[PDB]
Amino acid sequence: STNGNGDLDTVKGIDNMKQQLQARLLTPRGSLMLHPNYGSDLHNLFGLNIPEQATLIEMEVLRTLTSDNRVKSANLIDWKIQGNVYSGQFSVEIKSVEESINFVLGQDEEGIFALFE
Amino acid sequence: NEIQDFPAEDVQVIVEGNEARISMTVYPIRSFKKISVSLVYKQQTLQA
Repeated sequence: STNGNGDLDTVKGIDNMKQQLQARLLTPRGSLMLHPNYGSDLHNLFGLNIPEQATLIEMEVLRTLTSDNRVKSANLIDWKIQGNVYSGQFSVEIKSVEESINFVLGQDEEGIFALFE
Repeated sequence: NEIQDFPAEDVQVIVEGNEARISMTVYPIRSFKKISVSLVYKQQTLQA
C-alpha cells in the first residue's frame, strides 16, 4: 500500500512486529521458498471440537511465536469453544527497551544498523 | 428366570380337615416386543 504521500507504505516498531507476527502465523509452514521452517501448521488444525485440538492449536501457536527471535516468550491467556468457532488469545513479551538499546548501541561498532535474523 | 417376581408374604396356607387351601401372587415372565427411545441434542461450551 501507499503512505498517502506517493511513497510506499512502511510499518515501524510495534506496527512492524504486528506485521511480521501476523504474516508468520498466516503463512503455512514450508510454503515459502528458501525458508522451509517459516510459517505455521494452523491450516491443518481445522479438526474436531474437543480440548485436544484446542491444545494442539495452542501448542502450534506457541511454537510459531517462539520461532521469532525477537519474541522473548509467549503463553496462553484464555480460550473457549463455541461449537464451530474456536477463540483464543495470547500474550507476547517483545524484548525490553534496555535490551534493544544495548543491541543497537553495540551495532554502532559495525555500522550495519540492519536486521538479518 | 421362569417367573419375574413374587411376594413371599402373600403365600398363605389354610388347613382344615382333609382340605388345604393356598393363595399366592406371581408376576408372570415377559419378553420385550417393543422399544421406544427418545434422543435430545444440546449445545455445550468449554473453557480453559
